[PDB]
Amino acid sequence: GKSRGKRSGTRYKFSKKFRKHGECTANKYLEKLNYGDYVDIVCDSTQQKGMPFNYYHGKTGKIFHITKRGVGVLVNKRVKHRIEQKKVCVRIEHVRKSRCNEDFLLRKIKNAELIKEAKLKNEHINIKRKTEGPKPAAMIKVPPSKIITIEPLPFY
Amino acid sequence: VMREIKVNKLVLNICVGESGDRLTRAARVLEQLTEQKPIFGKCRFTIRSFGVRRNEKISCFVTVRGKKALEILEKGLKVKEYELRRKNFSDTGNFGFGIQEHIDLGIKYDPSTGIYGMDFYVHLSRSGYRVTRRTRRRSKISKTHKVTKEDAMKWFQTKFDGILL
Amino acid sequence: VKVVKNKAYFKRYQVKYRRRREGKTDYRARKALILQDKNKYNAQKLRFVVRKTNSQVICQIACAHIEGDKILAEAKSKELIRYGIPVGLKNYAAAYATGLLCARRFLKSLNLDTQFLGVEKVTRKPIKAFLDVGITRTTTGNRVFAALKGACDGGLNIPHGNNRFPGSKNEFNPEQLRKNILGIHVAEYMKTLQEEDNDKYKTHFNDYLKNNIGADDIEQMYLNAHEKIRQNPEKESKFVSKHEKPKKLNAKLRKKRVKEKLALYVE
RNA sequence: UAGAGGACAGGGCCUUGACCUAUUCUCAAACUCCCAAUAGGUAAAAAGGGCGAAAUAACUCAAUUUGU
RNA sequence: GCAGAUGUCCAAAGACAAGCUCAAAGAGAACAGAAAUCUCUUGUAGACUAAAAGGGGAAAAGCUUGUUUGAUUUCUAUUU
RNA sequence: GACUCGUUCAUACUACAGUGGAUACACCAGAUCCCAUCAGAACUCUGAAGUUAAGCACUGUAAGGCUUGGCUAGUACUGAGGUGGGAGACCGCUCGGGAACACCAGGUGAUGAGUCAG
Ligand SMILES: [Mg+2]
Ligand SMILES: [Mg+2]
Ligand SMILES: [Mg+2]
Ligand SMILES: [Mg+2]
Ligand SMILES: [Mg+2]
Ligand SMILES: [Mg+2]
Ligand SMILES: [Mg+2]
Repeated sequence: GKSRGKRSGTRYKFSKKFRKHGECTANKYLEKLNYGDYVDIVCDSTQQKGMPFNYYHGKTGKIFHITKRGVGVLVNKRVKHRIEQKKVCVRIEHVRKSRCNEDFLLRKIKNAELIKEAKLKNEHINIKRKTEGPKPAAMIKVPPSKIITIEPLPFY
Repeated sequence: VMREIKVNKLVLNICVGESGDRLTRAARVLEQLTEQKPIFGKCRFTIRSFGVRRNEKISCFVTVRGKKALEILEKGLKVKEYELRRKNFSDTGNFGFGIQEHIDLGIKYDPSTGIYGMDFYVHLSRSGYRVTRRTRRRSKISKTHKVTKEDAMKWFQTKFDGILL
Repeated sequence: VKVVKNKAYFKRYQVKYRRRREGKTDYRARKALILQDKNKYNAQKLRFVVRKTNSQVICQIACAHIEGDKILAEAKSKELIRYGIPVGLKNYAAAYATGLLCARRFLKSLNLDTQFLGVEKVTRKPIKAFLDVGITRTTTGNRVFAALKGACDGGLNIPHGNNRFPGSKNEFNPEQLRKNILGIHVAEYMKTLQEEDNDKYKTHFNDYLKNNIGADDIEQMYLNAHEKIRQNPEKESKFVSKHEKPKKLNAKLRKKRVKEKLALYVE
């Protein structure tokens, strides 16, 4: 008969990596989380309480509830013609502050000063990022002694 | 200097091989000789030929330290008149021997008790052995600090005027 | 004899943490003692650290930060030489006094020593801290519980039960605790050791006789020092190194040490 | 799969197979120190972001400012 | 299709705390030898953890002790 | 010159060796009292005669391991196209991406908060 249990097909996903077994560090318990933060779900198999389901491993969502040792997360999931929002309740060891958002924050903080100066001197500056593009012409100086001639090789 | 060699303990062992009254008599013999309540050994495995059953009391033993140890050792080496084979010394710095009848040590015969024989073992070591047994920051003893097999013989010769076959 | 410490044995080995490898930190008691409610954010959960070296005793207040925790107060036992207590700096009484000193000093830094008087001579909501006992085991009469008492007698609030004080396995008598706080057990030992083994009495308590502290005036010196500690707890306000530390060689140097070794071997 | 080098049985100081130490030919859907190409997920600003003051609370905090 | 398992079992094999460290090997000790009890040295788990197989676990989730009945009454947000 | 509480969790581990003792960390001297055992070994409590022997700190070894770079190598594999080659099994071309063992060489740590002593 078919066997669709809760932890089926988790042999390699839910196992500790090489020479890295053991429970979490003490600094894991000092992380700061607020409502609306972005977060990553990474299952840690050395703690069997608050274990997320197979599918939600490696996904990203937003916080909507905080408790003594648990966190509620809003995660998207695609069901056959639409995307449904799921509310996942996991324990605090399987939660990681998301890093997908840091370029936006650094960009805002950095561009603020540039705008402040530009308006200070009454200027028209562009702050949108720039796609990589074609290159201008240059004059490249090379002595004739440093050029080496190559030709296809015979077969051995 | 202070790397002299002393006696860490002395372990006394008598394996009767059976439960019942004989083991308690042997325990009384140990109590009389050593003035300590002993404890009993339990068989790990099952062997039909020796008739041993799991968790069954088979033997009784005791361990002593200090002034009492150096004189029970003296009685034992007196019974053997200070004669030990070279094979008796392990490659780590210990030794021991045996006795066939417990009467020779000075215990009056008893029509109920019968004959009992025991083993002696010493476990020589130097001072600073506490670091390997303390709970807090237990560590290892360096190699030069250990006692070799030759030293267990030199110590015997000097201390007891013993004779090595 | 097959070898166990093989090359493949070393390749697969996973090492423990440094302070577990050194026998210092528990790491299961630490995290339970530090973690607070995730929805109770911006609350720090101070903890009262007590360590007892060989010939001393230490107390602190820590705060468990992310890059290394922070010490808010400190008190060592040898400071009691200044408050009028000579040798005997491992006692139950020494522990009590060191626990008192840390509390009084900590309150002074925050200008709160006038709103929290503690208790007078031994017979708002206070600041709370939790007791970290390190690696020792907790029997009855363990010296760490004297420090807890000396700090609760100050202005602090350390949550605790009553069955681990001396002689209190199943019933709490305060008089026998008070005896150990004033070092009366030491006094009676000096008494009883004097009658028999009169020379062993002189060998055991050498540094007491030298300082003129007799078995009839022990309690009064601890009583005086308690008042003195309450009166003023503020803190009081390169080396030659005749022996030298060698350095590390480099790849270039190590090659000629082998050249010369082989050259010497050749002859 | 095969030799090499070392310290339990074998008639009376050597078969052989042992045991150990460095090598050697060949393998795995239900083996793994390592590990692609393709295929996935979140983010890229005004019902918002930043900064400074106040007002409400039965929550939180040693804190009628601690914080939220 | 492939190699297998389920219709049970447990007042402890459930709860909490403390102390401790396992398989195996070598060398030693009266009867005692391949296998009985005891001492030491090495030991990253080669043991154990009710039952298939996979994952987890070393001042422990294993061993031994002490105290117990959170295997209790009621409701919500939810995952497969 | 030393200490307590931490971070990184082997450049930090393992084996064998050399050096060190103002204060300090230890080994150490004991068992009346709290407490603990078959056993004051361990645990707990009270001390201050002796010592760097050991723990610990710092170094060494054509050391094992670990760690970074070069190379292996545009090799092995692979996304898109083909009225491409070949009986087949398999293999080139156009537009793209790109390893792993082994071997060689260099290294063997760095750091937060507080405190003591001359
Ligand atoms: Mg899974
Ligand atoms: Mg604990
Ligand atoms: Mg192959
Ligand atoms: Mg495992
Ligand atoms: Mg435990
Ligand atoms: Mg030395
Ligand atoms: Mg090397």
